[PDB]
Amino acid sequence: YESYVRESQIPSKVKNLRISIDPKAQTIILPICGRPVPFHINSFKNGSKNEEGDYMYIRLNFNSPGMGSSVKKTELPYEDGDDKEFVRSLTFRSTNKERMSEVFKAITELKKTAVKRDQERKTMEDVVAQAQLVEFKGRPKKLEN
Amino acid sequence: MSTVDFDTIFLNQSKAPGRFRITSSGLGWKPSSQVPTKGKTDPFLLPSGDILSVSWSRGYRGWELRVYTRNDKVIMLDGFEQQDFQQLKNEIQRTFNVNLEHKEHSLRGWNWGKTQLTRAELVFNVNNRPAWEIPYSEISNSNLTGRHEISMELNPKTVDENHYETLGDELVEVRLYVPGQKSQLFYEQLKDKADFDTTSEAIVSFEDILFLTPRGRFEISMYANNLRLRGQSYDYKIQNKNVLRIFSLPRLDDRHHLVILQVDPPLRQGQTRYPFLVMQFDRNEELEVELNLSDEEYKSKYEGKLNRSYGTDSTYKILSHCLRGLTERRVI
Repeated sequence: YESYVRESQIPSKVKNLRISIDPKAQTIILPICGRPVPFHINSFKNGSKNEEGDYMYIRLNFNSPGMGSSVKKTELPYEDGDDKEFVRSLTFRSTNKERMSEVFKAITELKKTAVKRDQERKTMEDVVAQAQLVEFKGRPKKLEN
Repeated sequence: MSTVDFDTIFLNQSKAPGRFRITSSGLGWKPSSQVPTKGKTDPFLLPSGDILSVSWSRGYRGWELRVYTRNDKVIMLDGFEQQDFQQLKNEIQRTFNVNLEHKEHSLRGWNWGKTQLTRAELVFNVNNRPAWEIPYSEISNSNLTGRHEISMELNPKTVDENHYETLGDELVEVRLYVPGQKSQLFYEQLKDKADFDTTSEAIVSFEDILFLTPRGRFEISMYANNLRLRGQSYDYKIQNKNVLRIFSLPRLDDRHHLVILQVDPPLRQGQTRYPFLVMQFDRNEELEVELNLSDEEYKSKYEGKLNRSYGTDSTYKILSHCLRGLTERRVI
């Protein structure tokens, strides 16, 4: 999967040095030291929100090997690699509690929509493309109720 | 002497825009006088002799000029337009004899890659491209959290007499997972680079406690005013005032012991709630625990309420005594 191919694809709304979510590209742009780093909802695992004082500390966890997601070995959300290092979690803080709560809700909703679409695909995947039913040109035999 | 100047440039993620200037003596940045920034109005000045290398890359506010200094500091200047690149390249080359490098960043959205400890910054590479970099000066502390897990705490930028107000959401903590038998060597190099000093928090912690309600395993971290339950999927913060009652009840199986907390308001997971937290201990489970308290704070606040050290006694007894001492609730 991919979040963006060109820097132009990144929305102009990103200009705020804050967490910006792109539902169309299923991407969570995170402000890491003035860097607009995109994180695809597929790489994202689960999130935990904790309002500590005036700052809302939200820890966004990501898929990491070792008893991680419930997904079977057949499909892995990352490429196999013993030498690959992973971003396991990022914790952000903000003075604005309401917006930060809305951002967390929107990340959680985006994940639910992604999982639902992947289940719907799988319920249609192994299903072999069947031929089209040919209607009977006369009065068909029927069983009612 | 052609002084080249750029308006609307921001220094190190400053909230206020400033005027950036290139001179034969070095780089200068001054905040624009239109914002009442409780704060020194003094121009930032970087001498020409301190400039090592300069990179150009995409930032939040347009393009970012990242200046590497000989003193292992990174200076970030953001707010440039794409057209400014040709002018900046010619002026930096002419004035400092330094090449302006164009650095393309990974936009794939992958959380896997390779970390690379560069002289002044920690770089995370995704498919041979930098995804993000963290200057060592922004790292406050680093701590091995498991056999393959490295947690870096970042200096929370609040109010310092020498720093411009930052604008946005701030990164506080980064956790990396480094597989292979490798994370200890990675940690040692990073720790030695900036002499990171380990710290200890939480009066007392209890790891791997089995809850029957909510069903799951939780770490219990106790503080002076609050109790934290840390769970793989759910973190809870309970104030000590919200604990109404503590029950310590033996199970009839004569093998497990129940500790039960009544909490008001009841904990929430969505629709139905948890007015009672039910913990399950083995009766043969023994734990030794020293309280993380100074001798002055222990004597003044906790003397006769808590023991300074608990010997190797049953975990549920130590936990019930700690809960009694911190919540001031009677154990039933």
